[PDB]
Amino acid sequence: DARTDIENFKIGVRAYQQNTMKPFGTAVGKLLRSPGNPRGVPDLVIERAGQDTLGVSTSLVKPFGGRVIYAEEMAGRRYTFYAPQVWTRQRRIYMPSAEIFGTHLCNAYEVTMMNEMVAAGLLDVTEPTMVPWEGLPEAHQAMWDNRHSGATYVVNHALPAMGLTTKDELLEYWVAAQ
Amino acid sequence: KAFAARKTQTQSWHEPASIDLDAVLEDEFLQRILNQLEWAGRDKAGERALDAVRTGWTQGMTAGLECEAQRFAEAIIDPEGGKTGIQQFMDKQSPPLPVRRDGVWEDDQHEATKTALIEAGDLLPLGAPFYPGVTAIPPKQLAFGIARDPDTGAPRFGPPETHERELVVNTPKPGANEALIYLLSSEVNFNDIWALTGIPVSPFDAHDEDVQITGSGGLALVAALGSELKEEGRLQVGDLVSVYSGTSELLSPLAGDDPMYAGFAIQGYETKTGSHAQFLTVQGPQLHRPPADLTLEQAGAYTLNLGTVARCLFTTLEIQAGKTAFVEGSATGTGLDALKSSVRTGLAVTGLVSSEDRAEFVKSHGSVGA
Amino acid sequence: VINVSGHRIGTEEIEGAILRDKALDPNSPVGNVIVIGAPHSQKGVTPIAFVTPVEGRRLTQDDKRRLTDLVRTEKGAVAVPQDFIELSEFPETRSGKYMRRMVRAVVEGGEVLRNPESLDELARAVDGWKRRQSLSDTQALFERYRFFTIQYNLVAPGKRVATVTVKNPPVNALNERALDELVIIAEHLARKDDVAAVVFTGSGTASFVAGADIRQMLEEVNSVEEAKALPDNAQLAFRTIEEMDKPCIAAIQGVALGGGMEFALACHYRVAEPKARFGQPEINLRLLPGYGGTQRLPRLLADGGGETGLRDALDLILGGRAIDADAALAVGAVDALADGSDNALSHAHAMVREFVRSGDDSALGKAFAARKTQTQSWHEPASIDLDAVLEDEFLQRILNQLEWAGRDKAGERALDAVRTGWTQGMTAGLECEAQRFAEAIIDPEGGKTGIQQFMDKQSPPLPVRRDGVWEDDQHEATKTALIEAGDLLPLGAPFYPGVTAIPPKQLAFGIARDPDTGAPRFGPPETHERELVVNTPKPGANEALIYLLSSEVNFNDIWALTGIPVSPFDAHDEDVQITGSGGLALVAALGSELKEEGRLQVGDLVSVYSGTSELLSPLAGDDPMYAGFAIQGYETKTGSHAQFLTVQGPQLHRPPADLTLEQAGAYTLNLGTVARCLFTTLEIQAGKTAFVEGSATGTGLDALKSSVRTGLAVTGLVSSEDRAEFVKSHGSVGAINRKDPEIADCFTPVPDDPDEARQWEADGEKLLDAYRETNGGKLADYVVSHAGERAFPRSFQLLAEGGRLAFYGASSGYHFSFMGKGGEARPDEMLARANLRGGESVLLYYGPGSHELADEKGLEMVEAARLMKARMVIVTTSDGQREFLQSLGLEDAVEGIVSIEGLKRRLSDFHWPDTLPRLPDARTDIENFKIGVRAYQQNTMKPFGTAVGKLLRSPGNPRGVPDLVIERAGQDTLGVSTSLVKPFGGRVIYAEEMAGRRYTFYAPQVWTRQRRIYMPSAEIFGTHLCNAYEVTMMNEMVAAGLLDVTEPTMVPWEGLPEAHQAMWDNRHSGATYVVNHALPAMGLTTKDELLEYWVAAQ
Ligand SMILES: NC(=O)c1ccc[n+]([C@@H]2O[C@H](COP(=O)([O-])OP(=O)(O)OC[C@H]3O[C@@H](n4cnc5c(N)ncnc54)[C@H](OP(=O)(O)O)[C@@H]3O)[C@@H](O)[C@H]2O)c1
Ligand SMILES: NC(=O)c1ccc[n+]([C@@H]2O[C@H](COP(=O)([O-])OP(=O)(O)OC[C@H]3O[C@@H](n4cnc5c(N)ncnc54)[C@H](OP(=O)(O)O)[C@@H]3O)[C@@H](O)[C@H]2O)c1
Repeated sequence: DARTDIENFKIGVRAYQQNTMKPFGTAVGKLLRSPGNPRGVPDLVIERAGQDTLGVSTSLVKPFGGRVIYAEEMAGRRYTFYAPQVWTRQRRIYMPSAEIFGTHLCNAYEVTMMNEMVAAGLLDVTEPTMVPWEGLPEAHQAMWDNRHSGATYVVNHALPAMGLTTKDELLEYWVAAQ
Repeated sequence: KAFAARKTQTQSWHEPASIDLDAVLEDEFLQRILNQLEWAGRDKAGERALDAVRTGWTQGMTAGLECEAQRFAEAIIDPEGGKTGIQQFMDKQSPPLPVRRDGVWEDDQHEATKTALIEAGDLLPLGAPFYPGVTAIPPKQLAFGIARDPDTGAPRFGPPETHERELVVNTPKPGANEALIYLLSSEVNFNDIWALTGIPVSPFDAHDEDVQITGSGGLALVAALGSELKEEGRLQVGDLVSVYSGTSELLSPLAGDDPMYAGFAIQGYETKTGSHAQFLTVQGPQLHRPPADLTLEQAGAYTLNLGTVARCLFTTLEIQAGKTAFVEGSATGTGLDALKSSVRTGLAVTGLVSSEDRAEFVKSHGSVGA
Repeated sequence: VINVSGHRIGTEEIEGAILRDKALDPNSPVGNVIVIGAPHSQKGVTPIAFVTPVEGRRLTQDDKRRLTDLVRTEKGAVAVPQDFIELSEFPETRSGKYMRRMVRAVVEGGEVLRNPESLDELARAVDGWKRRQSLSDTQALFERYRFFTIQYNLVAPGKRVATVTVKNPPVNALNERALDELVIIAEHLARKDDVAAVVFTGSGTASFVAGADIRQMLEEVNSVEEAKALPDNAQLAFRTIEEMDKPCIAAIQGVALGGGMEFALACHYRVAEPKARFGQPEINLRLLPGYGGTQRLPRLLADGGGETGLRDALDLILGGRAIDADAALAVGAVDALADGSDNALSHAHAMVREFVRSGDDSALGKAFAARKTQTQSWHEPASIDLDAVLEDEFLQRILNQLEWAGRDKAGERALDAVRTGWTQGMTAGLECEAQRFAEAIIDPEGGKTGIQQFMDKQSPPLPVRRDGVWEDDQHEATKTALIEAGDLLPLGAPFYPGVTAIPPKQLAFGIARDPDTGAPRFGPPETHERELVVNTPKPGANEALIYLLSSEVNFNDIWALTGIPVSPFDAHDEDVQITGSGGLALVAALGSELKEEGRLQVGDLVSVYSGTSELLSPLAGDDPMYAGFAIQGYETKTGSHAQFLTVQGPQLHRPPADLTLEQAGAYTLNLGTVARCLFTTLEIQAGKTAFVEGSATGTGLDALKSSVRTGLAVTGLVSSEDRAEFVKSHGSVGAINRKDPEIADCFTPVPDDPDEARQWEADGEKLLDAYRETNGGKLADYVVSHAGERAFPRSFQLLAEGGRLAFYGASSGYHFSFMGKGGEARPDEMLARANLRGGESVLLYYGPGSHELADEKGLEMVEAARLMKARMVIVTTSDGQREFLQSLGLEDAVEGIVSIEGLKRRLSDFHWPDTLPRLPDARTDIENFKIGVRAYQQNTMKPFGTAVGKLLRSPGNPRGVPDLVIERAGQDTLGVSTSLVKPFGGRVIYAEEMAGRRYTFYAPQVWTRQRRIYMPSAEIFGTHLCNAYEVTMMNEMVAAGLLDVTEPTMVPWEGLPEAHQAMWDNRHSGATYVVNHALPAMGLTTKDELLEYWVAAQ
C-alpha cells in the first residue's frame, strides 16, 4: 500500500509497466500500426473468462472510452485490475450481465448543465459546513479520519457574514465592517 | 556589434578572472547547497565541479576546460559517480535536488514575513475587502499547501493538521486566456488531501516549483482578464463567479469531442497552484455564473463533487427513473450528492454508511433504506 | 390600513393578492399570509409580508418574485411588499384565530399572552430584517440612479475616488433621462470636496456608450423645444465634466460611438480597451454631432496632428465610419490602451492612485493641467485654415457621396457647426452645433428620414475610409511598385518559414466597396471577383499566420462574392471582403498561446479547416458549432483566397501523408460537411438505401462515395446522362437525370391550392417509379439534399416509410415545401423519438385550425407532455379555447396559455400566417426580399416569441425559448415553429396524419441552426459543416481508406473567377476546383519536396 510502504509500491508499478505493459504493448503496437492508428493502440479488447488478464487489457486499451468486453461465463471466478487505469482514463468494461464504467470529474459544459439543473430545482446544493481560514488543516484531517462534522466543508477566505446572496451585499458589508 | 563583442569576451575568458571565487562561495545559500549535496551523495560531484570552475577561474578557460573534461570522464566511470547517479535517475530513485534561492520557506520566519509585507502594501491581510478595478493587486499573498524542505529539498508531505501550512507565495499573473481571481471561499475536496499527503503520487512530479498550493473550486471575484478573455466578452472584471477546477488544451481540435480528453488536469491537485489561496489564475471556462438564488456559502461549495456526480449519473451511467441505485458514502460528500441526485431523478436509492446516525440521515433524504 | 408614502392601502388588499397564488397554483407553497406596515427610513411605512408555508414546503426566491408580481398585477406597484418573511407559524389563539395585533406590535416594537411560543420566531425575523434595512440606508458605497451607479472608494484618508458606470442595457445609449441624471452626477461630484477624481465607464463588455437613443429622437421629438433639450442637456453634462476641478478619466471598455465618443472627449484623459471602436455616425442618420463632436474632436485631433489632425476629424464626422483602437490612439483620440491583462478601469484607478500620491507630478495631474490649458484655447479662434483643408481630394469624395446618399444637407449643417466654432470659438460652435442638431432631428428630410431608413435597414452605404480605396486603374501599377520594393512577394513566390521575411502587403481575390459610393461591388465572379492588394495579417495569441500554397474553391465563396442572399459586409466594418474556406499552407508565425500548446510549429505543412468558434467558451465541450460559430471567408472578413491568412489553432491540421499536395487542401469543407451529414446527423447504416442530390459534383459526389463505402444502396440525382454514367462508375445502384423530359417538369415546389398540391404529388409518380425500379422495390432510407426550393419536395417524396432526410443548403431558394407522408403516431411515442427530457420547455398548439373548443388530440398531447414532466405553454386560436382549458385543472402542467385572437387584439400589426409567406427571389429582387423577411420577424416572430417567452421564462430558461414544439398537422405553421424553437438541436414533432397536406418552412432556419423535425413516417434533420474534432475523424478515415478524396481540378490563380463562375452555371470541368497559389508542380507529396522544387526553379 502506498501509505505504509510507498518506495516499494512505486517499484512494483514500474516493474509492471516495464516488464509487462511496455514489451506487450510494443509487440501489439507493431502489428496494429496503420495510417489510421500510428501508435497501434487497441480501441477494444476481447477479454476471456478463463484467465485474469483484465489489468493488462484495461491498461493497454486506448484511454478515454477504451472498451474491454467479456462474452463467456464468468461465474465462480475472480478478476482484477488497477483502479486508476479505468476511472481516470474513463474506460468501460462490458460483461454478459454486468458493466463497469469508469468516470472522472466533468468538463466545463457539463458544469453549465449542472448549474442549469440547480437553477431549475432538479439538483440541490448541499449547504456546506463553513470553516475559517485557519480551520482548513483540521477540515482536511477530519475528512481523512472520517470524522466529518457535516456533509461537506468550505473554507471562508473573505466572506464578512453568512447568508449573503449578492455581490453588492458582499461589497456593502465590507465597507460597513471597516 | 554582438559578434564583435563576444569575440573580445571569449578571449578574456582565457585569462584569469578578476572576481574572487572564494568569497562568493561563502554565501549562506551556496553553503546550504553543499551540505545538501553531502546529504544526497553528490558531494564528490560537487568537488569535481568546483575544481574545474576554480581551475579555469585562475588558469584561464583553456586550463579549466582541460580540467573539466578529465573530471567529467572520471565521474562517469566512477562507481560512486555516474554509474550510481545515472542508474538512480533511470530507476526513479534519485534524491531530490535543493530548492532555488526564491524557494526557501522556513516556519520560524513566516509570521514575521507576513506582518512585514502587510506593513507595506505588498500583501493584503486575509479576509481583506477587494474592490475589482479599484484595489491594487498585491504582489504577495497567503495560501495553504506544502513546500520543499529548505535543507534537503524533499516535499514536506504529511498529515494535513500538522503539515498543511500557511505560506507566503506570489500572486499569479494571468495569461492571454486566463483570469486572475480573488477568492472569497474554496471547496474542501478530498483530492486536496491526496496531494498534501503525497499519496500515492507526488504533486511535485508534475511541475518544477518549490511549493504546492491545493484547492479545486470556490467562490471568487474576477480581478483581471487576459487579452483573449476580454475579446470573448463573456466574463468581466468584478463578476462574482464560482470556480470549475478542470483545465484542458482549449486550442486542441479534440475539444469538440470532450475537453476531458484534451490534455486535462485538475487544478490544485495536478497543477502547481490552487484555490486555497487569496488569488488564483484560471482558464476562462473555469469561471461560471452561480445560480442566483444560492447563498454565497453555497455558490463556491459544490462544483467538484456535484459536477462529478452529474457526469457519473447522467453521462456515464445514464440512470433511468424508477430503477434501483446503491451509493457508497451516501452520508457525506459525493455519495450524498449522488444519493440526493438519484432520488430526485426518480430512483429507489439505497445508501451505505458507517454509523446509525448516518443511516437516519440518508433516510431523511428520501432513501428506501440504509 | 397602512400609509405607504401618502398612499392609503389596506393590508387585506395586499394579503388577498398574495393568497391568489393558491387559487392559481394548486401546488403553491403559500399557506397563510399577514401583511404589516414596518417603519421605513423614507417611505414612512412599507409593507412586509409574513407568510407561513404549506407543510413540507419552502418559500423559494422564485416564489417571492412571483408573489411580488402578483400584488403588482392585482392592486398596484405601490402595494408591493418590500420583502417576504417566511415563518414556521403565526400567533394562533385558543381557537386558531391569528392575532394580527401581536404581529403588528412586534414589528412596530410596541407593547404586545393568550397563545404559544411562535412569538419568539417573529422577533428573530423582525430583528434580522430591521438590521438589513439599517445597512441598506447607511451604506455609502453605492449611489444608484436609474441609468447610472456611483461607486465610492477611499484612496487617501480624506480623498474618495468615484466610479460612474453607465447602464442602459442593450448598448448603454444615452436617452434624455440618462442625460438628466448625468448632469446631476457631474454637478454633484464636482461640488464634493470629498471626491478627488472621477472615473467614467460603461457596464458590460460590448459598449462604453454607442450613441444617443435613436428611436427617441424619432418618436418623442416632434418640436424644436423637445429637440433642443437633448444637446442642451448633453452638452451641459459634458461641459461640467470638462470644466470640473478634478481629473475625470474615461475608461472605455467597449465602443464609444456618437454621443459616447462625445462623452469620452469631454473627459480629461482617455484609456481604452484594444477592442473598443470609435466614430461619429450621426451623419448616417442625416444628423450631425450635437453633443460637442464638431468642437472637441477637430480641436483635439488638430492640437495633436496639426493640419492633418483637422483633416482626420473631418473624415470621422463627414464619413461617419468607425475606427479601431490603434487608429484612435494614433490620431490622438485616446491617450492610452490597456494591453495584456491590464484593463481600462483598473488602469484608470491606478492613475488616480498615482495622482493622490504625487499630485501634479503624476501622469494624470499633468494630463489634467494640460487639458485645462487645452480647453481654454478651444474657446479662441483656431489657427488652422479650415477652407484649405476641405480642399483635400478625399474630403471632396465624401461630400460628393453625401449628395449621392441624401446626406449633403446634413454635411452642410455639420460643417456649419465646425466652421462656426473654428472661427468664433468653441462656445459659438457649441451653440450653433446644438441648434443645427435640433433642426436636423425634426427636419422631415433629415432625422425623420435618416432614422427611419436606418431602423428599417434601408440606409445607403457610408463612404469608405481613407485607407479603403481600391481603384482598378491603380492595381497593377501598385502591385509592381510594391514587389520591386521588399513589401509584396510575387504570387507563387517561395516562402521558407522562419527565414523569409513576412511582407506587409499581399495579393488576394475578393470584393471591395466602391470608392465613390461605398456600395460593395457585388457581381458575377468572372466579372466582379477581382485581385486586390491588401494587408498581410498579424496573428493573435491563439492564432497562426499561414502562407497559402493552394485554396479550396467552394460554393459559399460565390454566395459571398455575389452578396446573395446576405452581404458579407454586414458582419464586419472593413472596406474589403476576401473569401476562401480551406486550403493547404505553411505555418509562418504562431501566437504566444499556440507556442505554449506545442502542437503546431513554424514551418509545418497543414491543411486548413474553415470553422471558427469561441474556443474559450464553456459550451465548447458540447459542440464548437454551437459556441459562436462562423465560417471563415464567407462569414468573416478574410479568407484563404490570398497569399497570407490568420486562423485559429484548431483550423490547422496535419494532412494524411499518403495524400498529394493537390488533394491535401482540397476537401475539408466539403467532405467534412458530408461527414457530419452522414455519420453524425443521419447516422447512416449499411444495407439501407440512400438518395443523394448533385451526386456528380462537389458535396454530392463526396456523399455518394462515402455512402457507397459504408455499404448503402446509393442512387444519385443527376442532370446529364454523362454524369449519370460518371456516378454509376462510383459503385452506385443507379442514377436519375432530373433534366430528362419524362420527369423534368415535376421538380418544382408545392403549390398553395391544396388541390393542386395533391395533384403535384401525383405528378411525381413517374419519379418514384424510376427510383424503385433501381432499388428492388424500395424507397430511400436516407436522403441528402442541398439543391433547395426546386428539388427538396421531390427529394422528400422519395423518402421511404421511416426514412430520414438531411440537408445543408438550398441553392434554388429557401422557400421549402413538402407533402406530408402517410402515418400517425402517439404523442407519447413522438416525444420519445425527440428525446423529450423532464424540465425542457414545450410549445403546443391547441385548436390548430378551428374555433371549436373541443380538440381531443390537443388534450392527449397535453397529457403526453405532462406525464413527461414538461414545462408547457399552450397556444390556442381563440379566447374561448383558452378559457375552455382553464377549467381542466392543468395548472400543474402548463405555465400559461395565450390565444392568437388575444395577441391580434393587443397588437394592431400582428400577423399569423396560414403558411410561410412567399418572398421575391433575392436574385431577382434583393431589396424587397430583405423587406419581406423583416416583416415576418417584426409582425410575426418577435411578437409571438415575446408573448411565449414571458410565459416560459424560468431560471432554467431565462429567455423563455422552447426546447421543443408539438406542431399540429391541420395547420401550416412550421415556418414559425422552426423559427421559434431554440437553435442548435431544437425540435418540432408532428403526431397526426400529415398525408395530402403541404408544410412550409424557411430553409436556413433548419440547416444553419441544425434543428430537427420528427414526423410519424419521416424525419428532416438540418446539418451544417462540422467541428474541428470531426475533421480529425475525417482525415483519420481518409488515411485508413474508409474515405476517399476526389482529385481536385487545379486551376491557376488567374482562373479562380472563372472557376467560381463555372460552379455557378453548373458548367463544371470536373468534380471540385482548387486554386493553386505556390505549388510549383503537380504530384508532390512532402514538404521537403515542395521546398526543393522551389529552389530548383529559382
Ligand atoms: N475522479 C474524480 O474526479 C473524483 C471526484 C471527487 C471525488 N473523488 C474521490 O472519491 C472519493 C470520495 O471523495 P468525497 O468527496 O466523497 O470524500 P468524503 O466526503 O470524505 O466521503 C468519503 C466517504 O467514503 C466512505 N468510506 C470510507 N471508507 C469506506 C469504505 N472502506 N467502504 C465504504 N465507504 C467508505 C465514507 O462513508 P461511511 O463511513 O459512512 O461508509 C465517507 O463518507 C475520494 O477518494 C475522492 O478522491 C474523485
Ligand atoms: N451547410 C454547409 O455547410 C454547406 C457546405 C457545403 C456546401 N453547401 C451548399 O450545398 C450546395 C452544394 O455545394 P457544392 O460544393 O456541392 O456545389 P456544386 O459542386 O456546384 O454542386 C451542386 C450540385 O447541385 C446540383 N443542382 C443544381 N441545381 C439543382 C436542382 N434544381 N435540383 C437538383 N440538383 C441541382 C447540381 O447537380 P446536377 O445539376 O447534375 O443534378 C450540382 O452539381 C450549395 O448550395 C452549397 O452552398 C452547404
